[PDB]
Parts: sequence; structure tokens; C-alpha cells
Amino acid sequence: SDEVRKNLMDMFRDRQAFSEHTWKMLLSVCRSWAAWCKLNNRKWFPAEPEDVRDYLLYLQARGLAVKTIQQHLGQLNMLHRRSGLPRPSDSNAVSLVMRRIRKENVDAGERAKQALAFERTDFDQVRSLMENSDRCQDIRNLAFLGIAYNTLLRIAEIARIRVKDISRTDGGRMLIHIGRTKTLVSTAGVEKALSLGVTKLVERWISVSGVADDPNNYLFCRVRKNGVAAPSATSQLSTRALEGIFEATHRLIYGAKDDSGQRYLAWSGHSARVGAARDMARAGVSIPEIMQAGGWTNVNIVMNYIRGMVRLLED
Amino acid sequence: SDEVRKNLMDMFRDRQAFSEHTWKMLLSVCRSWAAWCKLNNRKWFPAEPEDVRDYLLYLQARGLAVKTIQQHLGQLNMLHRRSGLPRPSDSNAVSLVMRRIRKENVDAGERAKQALAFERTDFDQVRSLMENSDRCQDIRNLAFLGIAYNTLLRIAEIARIRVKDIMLIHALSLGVTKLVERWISVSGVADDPNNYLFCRVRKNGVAAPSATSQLSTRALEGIFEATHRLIYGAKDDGQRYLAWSGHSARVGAARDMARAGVSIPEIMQAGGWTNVNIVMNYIRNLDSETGAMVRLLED
Amino acid sequence: SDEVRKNLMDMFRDRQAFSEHTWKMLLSVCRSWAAWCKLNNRKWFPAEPEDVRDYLLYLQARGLAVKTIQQHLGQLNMLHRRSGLPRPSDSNAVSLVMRRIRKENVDAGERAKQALAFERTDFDQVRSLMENSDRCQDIRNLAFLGIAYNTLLRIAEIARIRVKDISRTDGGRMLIHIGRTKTLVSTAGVEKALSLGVTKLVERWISVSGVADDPNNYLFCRVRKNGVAAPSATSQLSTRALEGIFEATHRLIYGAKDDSGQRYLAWSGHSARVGAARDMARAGVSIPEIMQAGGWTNVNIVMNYIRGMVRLLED
Amino acid sequence: SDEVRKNLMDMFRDRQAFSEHTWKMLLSVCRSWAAWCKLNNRKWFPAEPEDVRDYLLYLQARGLAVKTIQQHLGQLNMLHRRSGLPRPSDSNAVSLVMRRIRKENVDAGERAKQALAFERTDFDQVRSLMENSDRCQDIRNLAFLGIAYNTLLRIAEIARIRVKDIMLIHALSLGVTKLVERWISVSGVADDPNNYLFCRVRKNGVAAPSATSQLSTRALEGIFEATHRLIYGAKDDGQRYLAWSGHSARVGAARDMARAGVSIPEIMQAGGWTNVNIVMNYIRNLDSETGAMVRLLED
DNA sequence: ATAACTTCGTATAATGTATGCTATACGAAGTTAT
DNA sequence: ATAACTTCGTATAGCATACATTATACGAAGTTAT
DNA sequence: ATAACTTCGTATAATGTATGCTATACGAAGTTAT
DNA sequence: ATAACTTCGTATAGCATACATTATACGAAGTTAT
Repeated sequence: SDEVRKNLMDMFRDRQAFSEHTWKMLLSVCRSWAAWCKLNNRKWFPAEPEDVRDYLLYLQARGLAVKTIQQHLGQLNMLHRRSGLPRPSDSNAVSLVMRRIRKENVDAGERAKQALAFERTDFDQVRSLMENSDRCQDIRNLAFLGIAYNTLLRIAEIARIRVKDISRTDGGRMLIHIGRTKTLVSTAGVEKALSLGVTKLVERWISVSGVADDPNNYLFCRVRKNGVAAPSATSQLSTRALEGIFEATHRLIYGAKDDSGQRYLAWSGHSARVGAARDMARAGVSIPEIMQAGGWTNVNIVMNYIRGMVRLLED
Repeated sequence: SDEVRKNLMDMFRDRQAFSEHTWKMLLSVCRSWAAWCKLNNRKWFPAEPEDVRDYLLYLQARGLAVKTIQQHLGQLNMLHRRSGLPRPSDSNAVSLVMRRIRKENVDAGERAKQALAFERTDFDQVRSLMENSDRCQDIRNLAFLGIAYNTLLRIAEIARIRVKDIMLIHALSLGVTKLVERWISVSGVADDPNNYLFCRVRKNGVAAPSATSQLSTRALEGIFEATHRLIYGAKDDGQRYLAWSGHSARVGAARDMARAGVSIPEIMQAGGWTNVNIVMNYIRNLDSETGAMVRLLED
Repeated sequence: SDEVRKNLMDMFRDRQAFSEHTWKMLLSVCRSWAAWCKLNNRKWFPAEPEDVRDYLLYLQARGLAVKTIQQHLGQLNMLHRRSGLPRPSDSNAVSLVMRRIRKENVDAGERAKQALAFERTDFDQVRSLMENSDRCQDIRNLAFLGIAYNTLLRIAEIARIRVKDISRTDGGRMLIHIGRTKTLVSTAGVEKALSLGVTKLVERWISVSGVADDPNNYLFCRVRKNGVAAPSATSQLSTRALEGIFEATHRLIYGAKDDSGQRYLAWSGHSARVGAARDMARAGVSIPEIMQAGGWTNVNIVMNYIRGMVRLLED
Repeated sequence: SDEVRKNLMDMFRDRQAFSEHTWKMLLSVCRSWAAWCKLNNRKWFPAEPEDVRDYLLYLQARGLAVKTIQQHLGQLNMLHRRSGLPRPSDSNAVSLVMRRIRKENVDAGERAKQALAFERTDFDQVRSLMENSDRCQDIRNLAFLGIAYNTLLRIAEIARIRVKDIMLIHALSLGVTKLVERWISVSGVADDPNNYLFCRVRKNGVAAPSATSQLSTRALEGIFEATHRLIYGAKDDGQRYLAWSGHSARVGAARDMARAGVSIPEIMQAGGWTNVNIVMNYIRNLDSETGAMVRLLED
């Protein structure tokens, strides 16, 4: 069909309308789906409902998580819907098997996971250890951890900060302007206040690195084995390296991980959010304020992160 | 008709897409609706709008709650979506009657009901009455109440509890932890970790632990009812919530939890709620909830 | 067209799906529109866009309010949409003239009106005067005014209360259950707490009237010239009489109205809402709580009811 | 084509359905889009999707804000709805590009701007500098600033103020009420109640009251700009908000109003807001607004 | 030679909610050991 | 017979997941100034 | 005979919000009295 | 000439009203136990 070829060419040509992560997973699912179709002598595009159902069961049988199985279906749905075609999910054979895959796996004990928490006590501990270091990598890392906990920003947002995005309060506290997040894409954006303590950690980093030479340099950059920073206004410190800082900091304090293979055995990119949430709840900060602080325009995710009547039952 | 044959095969093949409780309800609504169709000379499948409308009015006449009538329509809608057929709810007729039936029943003064509170005042009173009893069933029945009150767990949740899951149940009170021990002793459930914590107790007075079979939720409701009949005698003279039942401990738990005064999201995470709707409805007739105008008028 | 005849017959047959006020205005607009069409040799059903435009201009020229002109268009839109036909508003000639009618009238100084407020001071004043009366009509009236101010319920809701809808708190405060309102139609409904003061006023009314003989008797009923109440479980005290109480109470304290002809010269059915709102704001009750109290699931209307920097500009 | 002829006649007949400001913008967007179409050999009416898309990219290249590009599309959409024609926004192409253009400009670090605060610190400083001046314009300019700060009225609102509407303006400060009097005297606006409170003042130094003509909002913006140039000299070295302008007094008013600390719905009803969005954005970089985590970290 | 990355691919979390699904209710028929 | 349940059917109260992306998680392989 | 209604018809308020409409911004061309 | 504006065009920030009912507002005419 011609319309399908054009609808597809129009999405491609304007791929920037979507996140590059959306594109990477579109292709990754398509490889995986194409691979399966090839094994089974099956036509991979206009995907056929029954073929998709079998493929999802196949993923279930490979022991994959329910949310990953949902990702595959989702990308397949998108590809078709934007092609002008009906979704696999528009057929009962696929909608029904997806429920089934969910209900069975859940009933077998499968559960989504959460980032191990990075809380105030952790930050205070890491800070008391590292704040005496004159190594430039230690000063960067402490400043990062501090921003992460303070703001609840996601690692991709922290990496996108440039020097010029940093303003100030009357009191001297740093304010960081954030344009794009996962949930919002506007020119207003949001602004994030830093405590005087975290502000100092950041100032010290700016001072030792020299990132403020260009207002367009990214606040965070790499540091090579000789403690010399490498500011850049066109390449950012990768979110993988930001993950590494979290992981290195955990290892510093707790040693090496298991060889179990499981995720979330050490701090990760989302550890400061899970932990700042818990800390606010524990401090009696209001449920709306917690939401305000970590960009959430609704309860739920906060609830999962925050999870004794016995107090009452006694006299 | 082949596309409905396939769709019905799709349904049967992936039946595990829905709980067995869902299926029973679907089946129950279909029997009822088919029976009516025959009685009244109508074809039950595919459901035509004028017949569904008339059927809904018949259910109204029969005296059923708006929510019940919504169940019958919803199951009918499901039966048609998982065939290739159009939902009766999408006919203009059925849409209109359901608006009518809803506004018309509320006018007549129909009200949602909810579990008669089982509160501290009631738990202590029961504790008193059968604390110094040596009958196994009394010992089991105090343990159950203790857990239901203190945990706010639903009855299906409590039937699945196993002794290996144990005080912390995957947090209990002082005197509730002691009471669940006195049952555990006399019952002998500790013998297999994979035994269910609660099990039958027969007329001889001996307990029968089991890893394969759990106490039915009906039995657990029975414990609440028997505890009410014990005190207040044969159930009130033919409607609902005239004695305690499953949720009674949940409803009553929160009422004391708020009457004692503590954050609502503390209450919510107690029962595992995340949509305050329901917790508010349980707690609503308490003097702490009377709102700004009472506070202003009293000054 | 047959479909049109059936679509119309289906709406009629299930008219109970709509409020009887919706039906009364459907017919009232239809009379008015039919009358105009007849004057001008014009077919009134399937209404023709240009005919409708002329009719709205005609209403503007008769000096009617913008919201009444909108009511006429609205009922005409409903009639057609539920008939299966396109709305007059679906045509540019009608959408455009409606904007114009709004913008011009507003620009000429026309403004929507509000109920004159019935506030705490008014209630205290009326109460101090009438609470010494042994007339049964005075006891009813004081109890009504008190419920109206306490609950912010609308007059139709107050009239629909039956004795059995009245429960109690531990403290002794009356609670009234309300099923249907303007905004909601559910079997849960809402419940409304009464202060101890207002509760007493109500008890006294129950005692002198004898409305509690039947739990199905309406709380409020008529009282004849000899002070004998007439409880009923099938006829309610009309909302027009409830309006009269408000108007009689105003006259008692302030005397007769102007002969200007304007609305809102004395208290009315909505006077207790406008006034309880103002009182809460003035007392620093939270904006969300005000909303909670008068059934509003959103700000705006509260704002209009609640309407010196100079405090700040001075030292 | 006759149905578009009628629809365009519908538009012209009921033109008062839209403000003249709306019409100017519509006209401005149409000229621009027609000019482009000719330059690039495309038909400007009816707008085909691929051409609108290319036109939107051209606007991006031209360096315009996402909000500007939304204006051009919106006016084009209006032009097509009030004809019988389909909105270009409803083509898949245009939908995609607008997503792209938006995400792509935010990436590049484009930011909404807003009026440079005019706050107490600034009002007192200006008061100082031209309080003891006897030039009419200085006396008028202090009165205007006084009102703008104290009322938070928009400039179009202030141009329409008449002396019969007057201190209460259908509430002013002590020293602002005094300053508006000293202008009223020297100006002689009190002479006709239907004179506008603010009027021109010519190079000779005499005022010209008028009931028919008001000060343009451009003049009122001019008062803000002249007051900035007076102090800080020729405007900052080619973009926006480098001096005060219309809303400057509004933005600056709330900043002090919150820095001084008072309820946000008090602030909102001051300026006539009812959607906190904007008031929050003005007040946001103040130490009182730094949120729970700063409060927690500082302990 | 190696610290400290980057780039990459599979894997999976997260982002809000309305009404479609799944719970409890409870009279009562059925079942089994005492 | 019957206590003390289980299974059932159908009433009614009460949760949680499908939807369309966009983000992180983490081992591994390539990179580059020391 | 009349208080205290009821019923009724025209008239109009109210009920929530998203993005379509209407504001301000500001360089600059045009205008008029000094 | 030029101060001190107004009119303009096009940029960008910021409100408010169309949508589908459902309710009240109030004078007037009919009603009914005193």
C-alpha cells in the first residue's frame, strides 16, 4: 500500500518528534520481532495477530519481565498505528494474551523492581568522607550526588545542565533551570533550588574544573586519570558515567556487589529520587509537596517508594 | 459469524486473561439474560438494543441496585466486545435508560451500603467474652479478629496466610501476637511451614492443618457473623450489613485510627488504599470530619 | 426522515434521563422559537442556520441577557444533536453571531448578577430576633435558614430531605445525607454536618411540627395561618416557598424592596452559599476547604463570590 | 467554492465576533504565509499540509519562538475552520513537525521571557529622583508608576481610567493617592468627569485632557522605558525585557507581595488572576519558594 | 598500560486514571467426620 | 442428626491496569590522553 | 376573607478547562504643536 | 528641527469562554383550610 509507505516515510522524516530512546527501542523490538519471524517462516510487517500472540508467549517463555513484554507490544502497536494500520492490540488474540501473560507471571511471584534508596544519611556519610578530598573527580562526584538528592532530577536532566542555566537567589542559593523532562516539554520549564550546603559543593566544583569559561559549557564533564577536567559545550557527561558515580560511591562505602546478577544491588540513577521521597514522607512533608518536588503531577509512584495501628492497639 | 466463532475461540483459549470470579459473574449474567429472552420471545445473541433496554427496566422493576444493573450491562458489553459485535451500551436507547434508571433510583432514595464497623469497643467486648475459653474455635476466632482488625487485610488475603510467612506477616500488636501464638499452639499448624495459618475446627474440637486447602472466605465471614450472633442474638429482623462481615474490621479499624487522629495517607497505607474515596466514606460521620462551617459556627 | 422521528421518540420516551428543568426549558425555548418562525413565515424544525442567527439577534434586540441568549441556542443545539441532525452551532453563521452577541453586550456594560449575600452576621441577627418566637412558622424558618447557611445546600436539595436522611454524630450533631445535587447523581452521595446550635433549631422544629411521625415525611413542610404544620411524605415544601422564607426574612429586617424591578434586591435561594463562601475566605479557611464545603470541584465560582498592597506600601 | 464564499461572507458579516487585535494578527500571518507561498511557488489557499510544514520549518530557521510558530499555525487553522476547509494542524505531517520543532527548540535552550521586575527598591529610587520636580511629565510619570505598582492593572486597563471612575478606581495607597492628586491639579483633567485620568503632555510642558482620545498603551510602555533610560542610560546592548515595560509593575508587585509573605489567593485576587500558573512563575526565584528539600537539607 | 570514559544493545521502570475487572456478601445446597 | 464447614449463585462494593510513549539499568566492547 | 401556599412561564445563573483568542512588546514610520 | 506622542506590524506572553445541560429568580394566577 502507498499510504502505508508514505505514513511511514513521514514518521521517519520527522523522527525528532520522538525521543531518540523511543527510536532505539522501536528498532530493537523490530530486530527481535524480525528475528523471530525469520525463525518461523513468517512475514514480519503488516504483523499478523496470531503471529504477534505467539511472539509474546515466546518472550514470556524466555523468562522476560512483564513490562518488557509490554514494551515489545507497545512498539509494535506504534509502528502499525502510525503506518495507518490496525494495532496488533486491536485484535482479541493479542489483547487477551497480554492480560494472561501479566496475570500468570504476577501470580507466579514476578514483581517490578525499584532503585535502592539514596537518603539523607547516605549523603551525609558520603559527604563527610569525600569533602576532604582535593581530587577533582571527588569534588565533581560530591557535587553531582548533592544535586541529585537535592532536586530529584533524573540523570539525563542533570547531564543537560549548562553553566548559563544556573542563576541565584538573594540568599545566595543556586537555582537551576530545567527545560525538558520525561513528563514535560516547554520553554517555561521548571526551576530547582539548591541548599547553601549543596551550593558550596557545586561552587567548589566549578572552581576546580574551570567549566565557567564558557556559559555554554555543560556543568558536568569528564575528568581524566590526572585530575584534569575536560569542559565541553557540545559533548555531555554521559548518563552511563552518572550511573557509575552512584555505583562507585556505593562501592566506596559497602564494597563489591554479589555475583547474583540482580539489578538494584547498588545505588543507581534513580536512587536519589526513591530516597528523597522516603525522607520527605518520614519528615511529615505533605503528599502534595513531595509530588511538587520530584515533578510528579500524581500520587502513585510516590506511594510505592514510601512503603506499625500497633501504636494504637496498646492502651 | 466466522469472525465471532474465532473471537469466541480467542476467548476460550486465553480464558486466564480473566479471574474465575469474573467468569462466574459473566456466566451468571448470561443465564439471567437468556432466561429473560426466552420468556419474552427475544434473541439473546447478538443482543439488540431495544431488548437490552427492556431487560434493564425489568431488572429495575425486580428491585436491584443501580450498581447491579451496571454489572449486567457491563458483562453484556464484554460478551460483545470479545465477540466482534457492537456493545449494547453504545446504542442510544440503552444509554438513555441507564441515565433514567440511575437518576430515577437515586430519587427513590437508594443508598450504597458498607460494612457495619467492628471497632475497639467491639473487639475488647469480644475479648472479654471469650478470652478465658479453652475451646479451639474460640482461640482461633480471637486470633482471626485480632489479625483482621490490626492488619485491615481482606478475607481472601487472610485465607492465604501461611506460617512460613510469619510478628511480621509478608506488623502485629503485642496482645495480638500473643493470641495468634495460643492458636498456633492448640492448632499445631507449625508442623509444616507451608500449612495455612488458619484451618478448620470440627465439632470434636480438634484442628485440621492443611497446605493444600485453606479456610474459605465464607468461613471467615462466618467467624464475624457468629461473633455478632453470640452477642446480639439471631440476626436483625432481610437486608444487608445487619451483622459484621469481611470488611467490618477494615471499616472499624480506620474509624478509630482517625478518631484517634493521624494522617490520612497513614490510614491509606495501612489498608493499602491509594484512592482516598473509600477511606473518607468510612470515616465520614465522625465529629473530626464535620468541616469548616461547623468549626466556624461553633467559633 | 424516519431516523429523526425515532431518535426524537427515543429521547421523549426516556425523558427521565434528563432533569425536568431541562425539559421545561426545551419546551419554553421551542415555544419562543416557534413563535418567531411563525411571525416570519419560517420552518421551525430542522432549524436553518440563518434563521437561528436572526432569532438570536432578535433576542439581543429584546434586551435579554447574554446567558439567556445562550440558553436558547443551547436548547436548540440539544434538540438537533439528539435528533441526529447537525447543531445550529455547527454552522459559522450561528457560532459567529453568538460570540458577537456576547462581546457587544459585555462591551456595552452588561454583567451577570449574583445573589445578595446571607452571612454569619445576618444569621446571628435573624436568630436573635426569631428564636424567641413560639409561632411554628418562625421555628421552621429559622431551622431552614440555619441549614442553608450551615451546609451551603441548594434549595431543591434542602426540600428533598426526608426525616430518615437525618442521622447523628457521637457528639450529638445532626448529619444529613444528600443523594442528588446539580453536579452529582450517585447512591453514595455526600453527607452534611450541622453545628450544635443549628441542630437545636432543627430539633425544635421537628418537635413543634410532628414531621417525625413518618421517617419518610419531608423534613420541611407547609404551615397554615393557624400555626399547624402539614407533614407529607409525597409533597415537598416548594423551592418557591423556600425563596419566600429568604425574602420574608430580609423584609422583616430591612423593609420593602425598591420598585426598580431588579433581581437580588433581597435574600434568595442562593444567598446562603454566596455568604458562607465570603465568611470562610474572611476567616482564612483554605481555598480547597471552601470548595469542599459548597460542593465545588473547582475554584472559579468561589472567586466571583469572594471579590487593600496598600497595607504593604505603607512603611 | 460557494460554501467557502458563504463562509467568508459569514466571517465578514460577523467580524465583531473577534477583537481587532485578533484580526491584525490573522492578517499579519496571512500576508507572511502568502509572501512565502509566492516566493516558493505554492498555492496559499487552501493551504496544503506539505506546504504548511515547509513553511513552519522556514519560520524555525528564521529563528522564531515556538509560541510564535504556534500563532502562525493557529491563525492558519482559524482561516480554514471559518472557511469550510480542513485545518492544516489535522494533517499528520504538520502534527509531526510541530512536535519536532517544539522538542528541537527546547533542546537548543529557548526560554519564555517575562517583564523585568519593577519593585519597591525601584519605585522608591525613582520617587527620590523626580519627586521634587515641577515638570508636568515628571508629575504624570510618578502618578502612572504609582497606579501601575499599587493596582497591578494592565496598560490597556490604565489608559481607559476616567476621573469619574475615581482613592477607589472602578484601592490606592496613601502617598499614591497624594501623587495622583498632584497630577490631577497640574493636568486639569477634572474639568470633564469623562476625561481620561492620563493624557498627553507636550514639549511646552502643558497637559491636554481629552474624553475622546486616551493615552496609547505604547505611551504607557514609554513611561516605563524612559524611567529606565533615565537611571541606567541607553537600553542594554537587541533582545527583549532589557528595560521595564507594561507588566514590569505587575511582576515586581507580586514579588514584594510574596517576599513580604501573604496568601497566594490574596496575590491572585490583587492582579485578577485565577490560574496560579503565572503568579508562581513571577515569584519563583525567591528564597521563600525553594521547596521542601532545601528546608530539609538546611534542617 | 590504564583510568576514566563513551557507545551500544537488551532489558525494564515510569508516567496518570476511568470504568472494566475483580472483590466481598450472604442465603443456601452440598459434604464429611464426629 | 448436626457442627462446621465448602461450593455455589447472584447481589453489590471496591480496586488497578491498558493506553503511548520516554526514561533508566548495566555488562561489554571500543577509545584516548596520559 | 385571607394567610400561606402551589404551579407556572419567562428569565437567567452555574457547573469545569484547554487551546483558541486577545493581550503586551517594541522598533519604527507617521503626525502635530511648539 | 524635535518632543512627545499615535499608528503600525509582527513578535511573544497570557488569559477566558464554548461546550451541555441543570439549577434558581420572581411576578402572577390559582388553591384551600381555616
